[PDB]
Amino acid sequence: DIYSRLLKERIVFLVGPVTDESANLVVAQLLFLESENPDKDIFFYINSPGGSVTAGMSIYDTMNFIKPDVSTLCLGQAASMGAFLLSAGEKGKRFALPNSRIMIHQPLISGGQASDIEIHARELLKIKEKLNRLMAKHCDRDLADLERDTDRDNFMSAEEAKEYGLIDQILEN
Amino acid sequence: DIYSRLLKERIVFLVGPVTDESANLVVAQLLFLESENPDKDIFFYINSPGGSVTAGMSIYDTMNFIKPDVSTLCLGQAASMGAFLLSAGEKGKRFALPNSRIMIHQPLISGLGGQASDIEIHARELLKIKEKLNRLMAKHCDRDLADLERDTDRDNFMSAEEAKEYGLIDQIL
Amino acid sequence: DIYSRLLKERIVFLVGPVTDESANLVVAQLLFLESENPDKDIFFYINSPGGSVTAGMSIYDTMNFIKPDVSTLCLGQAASMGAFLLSAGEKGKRFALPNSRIMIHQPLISGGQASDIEIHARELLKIKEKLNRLMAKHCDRDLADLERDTDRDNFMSAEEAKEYGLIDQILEN
Amino acid sequence: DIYSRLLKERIVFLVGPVTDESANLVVAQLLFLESENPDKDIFFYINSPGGSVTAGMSIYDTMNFIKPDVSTLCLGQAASMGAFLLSAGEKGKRFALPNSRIMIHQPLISLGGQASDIEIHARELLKIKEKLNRLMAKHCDRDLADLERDTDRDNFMSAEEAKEYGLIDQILEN
Amino acid sequence: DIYSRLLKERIVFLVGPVTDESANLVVAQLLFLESENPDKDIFFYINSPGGSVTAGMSIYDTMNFIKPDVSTLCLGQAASMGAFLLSAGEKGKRFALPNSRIMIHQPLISGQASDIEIHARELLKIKEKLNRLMAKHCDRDLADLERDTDRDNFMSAEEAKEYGLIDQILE
Amino acid sequence: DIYSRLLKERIVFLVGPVTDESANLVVAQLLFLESENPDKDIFFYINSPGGSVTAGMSIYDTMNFIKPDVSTLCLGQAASMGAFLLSAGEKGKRFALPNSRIMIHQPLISLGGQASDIEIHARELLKIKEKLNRLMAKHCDRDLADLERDTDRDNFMSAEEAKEYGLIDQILE
Amino acid sequence: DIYSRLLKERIVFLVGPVTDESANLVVAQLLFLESENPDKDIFFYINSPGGSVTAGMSIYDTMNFIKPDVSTLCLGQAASMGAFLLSAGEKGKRFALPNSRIMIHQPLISGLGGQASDIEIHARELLKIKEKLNRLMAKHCDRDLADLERDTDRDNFMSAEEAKEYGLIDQILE
Amino acid sequence: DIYSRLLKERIVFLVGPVTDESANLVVAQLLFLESENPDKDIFFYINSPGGSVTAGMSIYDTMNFIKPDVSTLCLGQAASMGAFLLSAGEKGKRFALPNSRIMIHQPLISGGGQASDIEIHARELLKIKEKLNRLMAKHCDRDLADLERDTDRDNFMSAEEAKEYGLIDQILE
Amino acid sequence: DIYSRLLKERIVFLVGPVTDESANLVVAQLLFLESENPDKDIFFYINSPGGSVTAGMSIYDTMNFIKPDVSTLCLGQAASMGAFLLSAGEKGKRFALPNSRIMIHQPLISGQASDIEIHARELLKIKEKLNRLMAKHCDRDLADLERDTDRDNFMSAEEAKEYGLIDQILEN
Amino acid sequence: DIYSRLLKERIVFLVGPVTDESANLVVAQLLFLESENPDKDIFFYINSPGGSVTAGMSIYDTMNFIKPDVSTLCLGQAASMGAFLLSAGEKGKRFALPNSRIMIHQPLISGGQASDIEIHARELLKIKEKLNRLMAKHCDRDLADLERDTDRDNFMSAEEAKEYGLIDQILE
Amino acid sequence: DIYSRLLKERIVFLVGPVTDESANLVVAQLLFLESENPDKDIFFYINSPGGSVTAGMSIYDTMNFIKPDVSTLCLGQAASMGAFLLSAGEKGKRFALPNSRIMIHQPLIGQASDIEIHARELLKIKEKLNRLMAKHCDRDLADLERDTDRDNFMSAEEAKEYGLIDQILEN
Amino acid sequence: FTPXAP
Amino acid sequence: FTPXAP
Amino acid sequence: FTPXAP
Amino acid sequence: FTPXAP
Amino acid sequence: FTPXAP
Amino acid sequence: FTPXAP
Amino acid sequence: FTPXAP
Amino acid sequence: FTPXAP
Amino acid sequence: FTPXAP
Ligand SMILES: *C(=O)CCCCCCC
Ligand SMILES: *C(=O)CCCCCCC
Ligand SMILES: *C(=O)CCCCCCC
Ligand SMILES: *C(=O)CCCCCCC
Ligand SMILES: *C(=O)CCCCCCC
Ligand SMILES: *C(=O)CCCCCCC
Ligand SMILES: *C(=O)CCCCCCC
Ligand SMILES: *C(=O)CCCCCCC
Ligand SMILES: *C(=O)CCCCCCC
Repeated sequence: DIYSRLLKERIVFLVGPVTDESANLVVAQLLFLESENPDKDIFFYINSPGGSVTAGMSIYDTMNFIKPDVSTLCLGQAASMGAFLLSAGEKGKRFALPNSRIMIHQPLISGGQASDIEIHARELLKIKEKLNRLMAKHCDRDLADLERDTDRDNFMSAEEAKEYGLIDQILEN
Repeated sequence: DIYSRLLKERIVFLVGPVTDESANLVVAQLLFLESENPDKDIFFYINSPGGSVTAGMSIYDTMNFIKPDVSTLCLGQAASMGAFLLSAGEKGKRFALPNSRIMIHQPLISGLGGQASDIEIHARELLKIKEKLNRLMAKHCDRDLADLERDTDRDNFMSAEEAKEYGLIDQIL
Repeated sequence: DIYSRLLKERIVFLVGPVTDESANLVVAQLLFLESENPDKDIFFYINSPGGSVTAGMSIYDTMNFIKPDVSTLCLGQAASMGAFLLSAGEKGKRFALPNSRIMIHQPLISGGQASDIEIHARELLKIKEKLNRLMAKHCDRDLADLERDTDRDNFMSAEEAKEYGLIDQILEN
Repeated sequence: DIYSRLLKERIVFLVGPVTDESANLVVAQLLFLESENPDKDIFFYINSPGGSVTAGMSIYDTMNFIKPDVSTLCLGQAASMGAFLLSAGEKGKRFALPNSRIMIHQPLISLGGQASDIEIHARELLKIKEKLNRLMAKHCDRDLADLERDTDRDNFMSAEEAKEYGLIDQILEN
Repeated sequence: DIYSRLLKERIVFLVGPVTDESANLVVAQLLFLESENPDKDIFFYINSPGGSVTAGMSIYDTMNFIKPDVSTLCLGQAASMGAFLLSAGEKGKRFALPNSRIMIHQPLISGQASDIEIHARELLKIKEKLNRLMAKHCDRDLADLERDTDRDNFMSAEEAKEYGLIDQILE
Repeated sequence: DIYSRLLKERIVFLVGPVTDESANLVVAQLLFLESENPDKDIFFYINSPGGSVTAGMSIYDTMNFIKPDVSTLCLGQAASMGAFLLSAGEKGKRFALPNSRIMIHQPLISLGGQASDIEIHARELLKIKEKLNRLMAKHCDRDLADLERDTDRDNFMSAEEAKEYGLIDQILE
Repeated sequence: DIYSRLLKERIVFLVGPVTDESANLVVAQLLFLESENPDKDIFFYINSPGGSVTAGMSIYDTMNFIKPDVSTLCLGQAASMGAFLLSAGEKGKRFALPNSRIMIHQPLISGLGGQASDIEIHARELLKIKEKLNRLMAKHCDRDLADLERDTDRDNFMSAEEAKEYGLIDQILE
Repeated sequence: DIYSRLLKERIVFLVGPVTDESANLVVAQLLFLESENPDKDIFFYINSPGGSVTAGMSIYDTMNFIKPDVSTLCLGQAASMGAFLLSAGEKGKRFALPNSRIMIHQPLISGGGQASDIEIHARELLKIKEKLNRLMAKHCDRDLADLERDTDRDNFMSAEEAKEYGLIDQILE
Repeated sequence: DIYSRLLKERIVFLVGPVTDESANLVVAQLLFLESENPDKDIFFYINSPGGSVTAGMSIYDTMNFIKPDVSTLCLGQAASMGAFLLSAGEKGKRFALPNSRIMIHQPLISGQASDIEIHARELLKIKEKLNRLMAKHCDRDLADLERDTDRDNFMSAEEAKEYGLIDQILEN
Repeated sequence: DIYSRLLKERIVFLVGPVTDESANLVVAQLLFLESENPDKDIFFYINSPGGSVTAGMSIYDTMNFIKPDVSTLCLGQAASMGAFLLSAGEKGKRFALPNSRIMIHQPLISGGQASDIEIHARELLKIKEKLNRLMAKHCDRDLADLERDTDRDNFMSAEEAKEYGLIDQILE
Repeated sequence: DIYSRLLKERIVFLVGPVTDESANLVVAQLLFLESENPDKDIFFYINSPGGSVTAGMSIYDTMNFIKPDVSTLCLGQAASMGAFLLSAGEKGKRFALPNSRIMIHQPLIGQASDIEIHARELLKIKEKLNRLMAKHCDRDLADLERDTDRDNFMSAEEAKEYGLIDQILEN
Repeated sequence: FTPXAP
Repeated sequence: FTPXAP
Repeated sequence: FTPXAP
Repeated sequence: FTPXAP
Repeated sequence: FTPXAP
Repeated sequence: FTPXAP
Repeated sequence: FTPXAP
Repeated sequence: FTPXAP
Repeated sequence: FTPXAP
């Protein structure tokens, strides 16, 4: 196919929601390209509304484990875990297209006994704090910045994202 | 019309789930029976699987506010808020029939929630409801708070004899 | 019936959600009770989770228009529009039972064109500010307090509601 | 019941949607109150999100035909046909409670089949739209152009904005 | 009751759809009001979107059978069978309110070719009966009503008076 | 009520489908009117789309057993079993209003299990078909072959066609 | 697969309902077989409960247009449009298997629609389809048009012997 | 693949219900195997619950038409039309496995309109019932009356009962 | 598949509803066939109940833009947009099979009064456009097509040729 | 097959709704064609009713980023984001077929707290403002013009789209 | 593919429900493996919750008909007809993995005449299944009538004591 | 409905 | 509605 | 709602 | 609820 | 189905 | 469909 | 199933 | 679509 | 997307 020809050039796509299946598909391509050449950069193109935090963490840990720099690029949108993975690119190599959209927010879901609800509520808050801390690192900001700015849905243009620290450059016409 | 002949004898029934509707019907009868005679006992017959925590609390507060002693009697079963109201009768005047059933447990939810902040808020409210119910029922039973925390962790089914030992009723008719 | 006969003692109930039917039934009883005697207090008993803003406003304006003082008492719970109506009682005559619950929050919703969504969003934000302003009046607090404290679901015990300025007295056994 | 005892004082309620069945109940009561006394005012209390145009016209025309002045009062809300009937009270006797809400807008629908049939129904809807704008302009003493402009989308009004617009005459205060 | 007091003044209402049930209640009141006095007029107030043609025909035949003149008045709307019944009032005594709506149209529907022909043939007969009778009401021809009900025909009170379906508009 | 005053003039209605419920309501009224006066005619007004053949037979056998003549009149329509009952009136006393409609057709259902059971019910359906065609041929003074032909499919008739057919006697201006 | 190997022997199948899809699939194979040899017969095996009149009519016209004789064979059943197409084979080359059944009937619709004018229109088209099929199938069977008018009035089930007696096929294979 | 490998040894399967698809696939393989070698027996393995009568009849007539003897063998089960096709094998070469099950019954429908149409289809079903009994009597070398008695309701047979009945010849090892 | 072999004889099929999806396949085949030889006719076999107006228009404009004559043939039926496309074939090269049927009709369908009016106008523009174009295809007066498409209009092959909608019925 | 044969001549299709995958297929072909020759024009054929704004923006940014001119052509229809992408072609190289239809309109939607509804309403208006401004540049008109003319559904003939500035030339 | 490579080693899988479709796939592979070599064992791996009795009987009769010994092995579970087929392996060659689960039970599922017929047919299946499995387990029939009365869950070791498998494969 | 029923 | 109905 | 309606 | 409501 | 088809 | 289409 | 089928 | 696209 | 990715 053509997508095979894009992988030939070290381009990996994440299009649509991040699920266990799509996440593991990205992981397989990352490991594969590093197998083919551990010394050339990889280009991770992201147009995603988000999805499973767990699946995204699987992509994240793979991006950081392999030797090659993983450049990230947003086309269309990078929202929630998609924005998370975008900000996780190699610093200096995180890009967005001019009319791309970035959105970040605290975790949201849509249980049983009071003990169980407390357990899952506490787990969700750990996820919230972990995601805020990692993204504070990505953006070179104070953790209080991300706590404040992800409280509700935070929509950003590419320039607002460049200024926030989530990407580095905006690709231009 | 049979139910009014029993109300004239100061018998009030709670049959079925504790809802805002059934709860307020009991409150009106409690207020009615007090106005007719603030000096004679009221007899609150309970055959209920439980229901709304708040709706039951409106019954509870009325039972404690009025001048008459509210005697409680369990027939069939008294579960969750049904058991709570049974244990809330005047001490010395909480009764059960020989094959009645009592069950107590911590609160539970059918669903829930959207954002991590919101789920955190409702987790706390539900844990507050849990601790309140254990504290109050520890007083009703003349038992330690630690006992009730242990004994509502999961569904706790009791015979009339197990309920009398526990402090939840006074005698079996 | 018996709700009849509590109405004979100038007690009006609001049980369950606030709807156009619940409201105009309450408004009618208020007009009737004022007709029977415009100079004796009326007692508005509230056990409600909330409902329609416009229907609650119809009770509210009726409570303020009639000559008799409208005392409010919360039994079970008064949440959202129900808590708004509770706070609207004559100051000094707003009551709660010991295990009552109060909850307040900003407006909530369960549009087509962007122009139409813009319009309905203004109407929703106008409603939010109006409700926050009026309750700041009811509670003798700053608008910023109500703005801060209705941001998410805010559950209050009877003692917290009295501190807040939302009720005047907790009734005791 | 209590609603019966409100009818003894010449108050008629419209609560909830305007339907053929709610409309004719109101119409009958208006004829009844006129039958009991053609010379005393009638008091039309409105809390409605709107409803059927034709059912609303049936109430409207009765208000205008009978001898008694029909005073109108908004509590809660008067939207779409509810606001129309609100504005239709005897001028000087249209009231709203302080936190009442008014909304007016052009007709809405949710259509059928052949292009001929759709042109017929669109043309009828525009006639309905134009009639409602003309009549509302008269009730408010404004230009048709105002109501054409101001009903293009949902127009929510506080009680003071409705008095400014000409839809009511006075806000009833605490 | 309010409706009993209106019936005492010889007012009969048809509000909402024309069904066998709503039709027979009107038919019962017509026979009753004639029973109470065969020499006073009856006043038929109509606010209806239409309904069953057969059910409406039972009202129509009853209106034409009894001695009292049945005046018709449209408030709100009289559409389809409701308009048919409106035009059937005593000529000179068919009224509409200023903002009333009248609508007339040909019949509407929502097996074997033989069975399909039969029901098509019956539907066209019903269409022709309704067009003819209403032409008689309006003092126009069958061809007129065939043209003017071919698709939905919405009419104001003045258009309905001009068409011959009502006589007068009440101030 | 209104239907009460019509019954005292010995008018009985069948409005809507012929069901066990509507049929026995007709049968009860027929017996009652004969009870009050076994010598005055009864007037059976019919506006019905048809219905259960068995329920129709209970009305029919009642009409033929009681002492009074049961006149029938069609207003609106008499279709299927409704047309059967219309034709079943006392001969000389079966009427229709000018724009009444009569419809007659062979039986219809909406089978089955084993071929033996289908054979049994097919045979039972044809006996019902022939019984109704034979009986109606007598009502109309026609040959069974006439009714077999003319109920083969739906046969819609004006009042004038029904009188010409023998199904009614005379049309009321 | 096996069906292509059957196509090499100039056998075309119609199995199941006659649809625009199955019809054009058959039509393509008829045109293909004519292209490969315009002078050898084609063998049309039919096991179908019927289906669309226009889709069947598309197959019918292709059978009559091409040069090769189209022999037809019924196995299982040929009902409605399936029976029509069976009867449409070259006279002398229309076959049935011994326990095959043929069924013929007038057109029928699932379920009708719009205004009375439109229903008149579709009834009229339906009766035209009904008459054309009776006329054509009488010609296929060498019978009076009146016979087919009577015999398709309702579902007419035929054994293979009965179909040969009727004129719809020529020969039962043993 | 594997089912294609059984076909080279002249094995044809009927697995599952008898429908127009499975039937002509079986017919196609029968015609195919005959073309390849019209002189070797064909082995028709049947594990089927029954199904369409006309579809089964096309298989049957194909079995009788082609030159090869068609042996039938039951594995799993042969019920209704499946049993019909099993018994239709070449006499002397109809087999079943030791724990195979055979069932025969009269025709059955799951779930019409006018009495004329119902009668026609009932008549058609009874013709099918009679055809099926006669052919199966010939297959089993029995009197028609035996099969009429024995297909009246569901008739389950062991492999031994099936050979004793005449429906198979031979139970394998 | 055999359908490719029909394409080598320059046969393009439209079977079933006219959709964006079926339409663009027809459009693509027409462009390919012009690419293969812009001077040889194309034969468009149509068996369709109609469908999307815009999708049919994309086929239509492609028939008119490419150099080769596009002959059309109706087998089974050509109704609505299918009859429109049939009538759009090269004049003199529009054919029908003897028992095919043709049907033509005005446009059909399945907010705020302003929104309904906008869509009512667009629907009437489409109606008038289709009536004018069909008048050009059939060499008739616009008044004919306005009257003749008011409701569903079923035509036999002989009637379609008489109307100007096709040129010739294939007899063999 | 045929669609890849069209790709050899640097033709890219968008048929049907604009979704993340129909968009990323187009983006992949655009990057591929630039890779094959960064100096020849690309021809983007659009028959689409609209779809995801973000999905369309990815195509849009790709069209503007790559070196080759992207010519656009509307066949059948180009509505909403389909009209957006059509107008985004290289100026001078935006075409439509004669009976093509263009439609433009403001964004529309089919939720939680008032704070949350405010955030999403504001974002919807920014998207509305961004689309109007970008399309105003494509047409050499003003943002205020596009706000007036997208307020409700705006259907345009090919001839109206050229007058408006969304296409340059009608092919006949 | 991977399952093809396992068949080359004379391994056939039965995973999931026993249906007419899966049963005939196993039967075909059994016939194929014997034709490839009638003198080497076949290894039948079972992870199944059960299913159709007649479809399982189809596999069973094939296991007993072909010349090669059919070894059976339970991994995951062998329940209902799956347990029947497990117990049906060549004796001395029926295996289970350490944490497999075995379950055995009675069969489980108109006019009264028809219901009697099917009740009688179901009872025959119950008695045959008990008799055959008693033979497979070298136990007395009364044990199986007692022990399949309700769902009987067995560890690999309880299954080995029961006579249902021969060896548990160690680690 | 008289005359004649009743 | 009088005058004149009634 | 008096004064003044009624 | 007296005293004091009522 | 030969003889004779084919 | 030849002659003549094609 | 051989012998004998096949 | 050539000339001119392409 | 080059320069620079790749
Ligand atoms: C026919 O004219 C019968 C009238 C009946 C009148 C009884 C009163 C309801
Ligand atoms: C028209 O003005 C009719 C009035 C009816 C009055 C009677 C009230 C019950
Ligand atoms: C406005 O003040 C109306 C009051 C009406 C009172 C009557 C009570 C039923
Ligand atoms: C609070 O104590 C209210 C008591 C109400 C008494 C009235 C009896 C129906
Ligand atoms: C009738 O005997 C037809 C036989 C066809 C044989 C071809 C096999 C693929
Ligand atoms: C009309 O006669 C067309 C015939 C096509 C022949 C070639 C089929 C692949
Ligand atoms: C009965 O023994 C069948 C044997 C079939 C062998 C062929 C395997 C592909
Ligand atoms: C416009 O004329 C495009 C033509 C493309 C031809 C390529 C053939 C597949
Ligand atoms: C950015 O310009 C990347 C382009 C990749 C081209 C490779 C084609 C598969």
